[PDB]
Amino acid sequence: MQVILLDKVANLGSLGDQVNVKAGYARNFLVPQGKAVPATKKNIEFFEARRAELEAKLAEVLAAANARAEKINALETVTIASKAGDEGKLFGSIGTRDIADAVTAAGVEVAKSEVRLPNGVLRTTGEHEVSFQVHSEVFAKVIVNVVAE
Amino acid sequence: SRVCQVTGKRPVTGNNRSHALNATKRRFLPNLHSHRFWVESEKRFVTLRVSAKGMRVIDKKGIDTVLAELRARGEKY
Amino acid sequence: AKLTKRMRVIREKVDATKQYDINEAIALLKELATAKFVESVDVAVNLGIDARKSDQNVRGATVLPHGTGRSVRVAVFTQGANAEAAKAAGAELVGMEDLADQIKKGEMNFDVVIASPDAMRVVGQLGQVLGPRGLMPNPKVGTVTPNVAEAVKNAKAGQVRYRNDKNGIIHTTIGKVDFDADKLKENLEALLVALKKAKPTQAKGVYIKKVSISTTMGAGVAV
RNA sequence: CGCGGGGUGGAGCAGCCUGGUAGCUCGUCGGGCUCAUAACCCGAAGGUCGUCGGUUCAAAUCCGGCCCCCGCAACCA
RNA sequence: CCAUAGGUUAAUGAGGCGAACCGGGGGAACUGAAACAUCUAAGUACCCCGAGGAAAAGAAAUCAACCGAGAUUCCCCCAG
RNA sequence: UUGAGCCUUGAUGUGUAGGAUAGGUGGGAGGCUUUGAAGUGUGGACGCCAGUCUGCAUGGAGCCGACCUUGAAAUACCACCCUUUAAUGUUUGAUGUUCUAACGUUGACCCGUAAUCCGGGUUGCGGACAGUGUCUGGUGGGUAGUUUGACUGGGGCGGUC
Repeated sequence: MQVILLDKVANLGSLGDQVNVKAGYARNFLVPQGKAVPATKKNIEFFEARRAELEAKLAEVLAAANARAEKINALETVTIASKAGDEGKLFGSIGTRDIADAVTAAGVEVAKSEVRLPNGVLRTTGEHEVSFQVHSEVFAKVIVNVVAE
Repeated sequence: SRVCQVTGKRPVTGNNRSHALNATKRRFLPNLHSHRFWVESEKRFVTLRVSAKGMRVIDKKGIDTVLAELRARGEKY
Repeated sequence: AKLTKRMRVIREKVDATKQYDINEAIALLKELATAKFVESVDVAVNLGIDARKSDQNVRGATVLPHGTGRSVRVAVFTQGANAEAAKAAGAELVGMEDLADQIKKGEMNFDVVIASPDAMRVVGQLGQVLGPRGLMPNPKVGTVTPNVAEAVKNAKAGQVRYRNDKNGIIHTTIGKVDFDADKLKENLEALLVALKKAKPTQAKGVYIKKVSISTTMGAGVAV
């Protein structure tokens, strides 16, 4: 499928250029997010004034700086521990629905945690690393509790 | 029978010619794989047998309409 | 800095990868020449086509509408009192069968040779030394005529010689950096037509595709 | 006959594909080491670089012809 | 679990026998070219699906040649 | 991590003798230059051992040629064009590794089922390849079809249109 680009999704592709993508992937990633669209060749002459010089005017203030010195300097153990017995086996991680859980409900939704692992998912017991959001693009790290008190 | 179940491919008779010209048979036959769909009107990964270039038509018709065409031709899947 | 004071100026002024319209850049080219000596504005065509095959060879001469600004020595082969009239009308030296010996010996100081048809017998065999130099008198351009006092004005009207080099290039002058940019553009137009009129008809690959205009100690731009 | 290579003193092979370029071993003629040879040491003689052209500042080398060798291909009615 | 695989109930149609013709999609062989290689044989046999006294087609995204025509079908012609 | 295709910018050209690092081609006694050149140290590298470069501190307008003499050919300074060579931007590769959405499983367990013939579920293991369907250039004495001139004290070599 030929599509016109709207977002920075290609290293040789630019706003208002035509690229060929498989339709199942275009309908999964590009079209519903307003990042590239079918046809649209008749509208591109306005994209520079309507989008390019609009996004670049926000990128003149957001953030106009490099690196943070708040909430981000530390490393310590957190109140989060892993559920496992004396065989040391986890039997597959339930991740975002168990890692911060305190009630283990069955009639209602268990709230999805916003934490991020450096390895994506947990697999084994012991002293693993986890992180949480401290700003719109910035995450702070901690290690899990193994004393289980 | 190898069926693509959306682009009309079926096992059918025909010629093969390039230059000679010899009576060599072709019998037009496609490639055959399977894909797993999700429709969220039932909690299953729905498996269907398929061939090349069918997903562009499963998008253009919608999966409901593609399974409705199989019933309209009496074709089991 | 490894680059000289004059050279650093033009490295900021042009870059070979960039797009330029020569309808504005031929006026900028007047400012890229940095030689203290007399500079030239030269057209370069990059080849090819084969550099050795004689069937694909391009070698000739042409008249430019504004010339090159270079004053030239022109030789005239004529007999009687018409020799002094041809001198005054444009010839810089007179030819005789004593000068034909210097021509057989390759010793020449002239950019054009003119002949009267009654005197052509002095040089009519000399194609094997005048021809590979672009100097041979030819009736198909009027450098052989009973009216040599007109042909000497056509010789000083501004002519150029061009031949392909083994490297895969051919260079030719289109004027001085003193010229108005529309005189340089009409000389560029004229030269590219003179090379087009010289097309080899059985050659494979590019002939006139890749063209640039450049300057003495300076830099150049693509057409 | 086509295409890419082979042919460089009597016998074998570098050099050619970058124009500044002729070499080496063995034969032959010197000798040397040995009573003496296959080998080993190192000088001298033999130059249409198969064979004929083309072009220049520069081809035995590049682009061709002619005769043989190595190896199988296409370019028509 | 929702479902699916499977199961139960009600209404509806077809199945085979063939005679000859016939529509829809595929389709030889032995010949002949005095071999044989594109071509012929041949859309004939033969196969799957389907049906009526006929079948089928049908209202120009077609012909025509400056004149104009204005669905399909069928016989004598067009034409060896 | 870069073998290759494309991009961009830096760097570069010394057999040897005779003074010299002449890349190639074409110009040229005046031309490079005062916000700039040398040189050898802490410490490195290239190699034809000839010399020379990156970095840095300096010292502070230079300097070459003619004559003499090398070579096809000059020796400042250069338009234009290669060679080699490291990075930059980018696509693509051989490999190592990581994720699992694709793929295999001639693994395991469950359900259909007091049926393991094979479909679905649960799940481990490997992982972007294989398998297949062909496009395409070969090979194929196996397969499928097929060709093989005449005159002749016997065809055989020989004569012959």
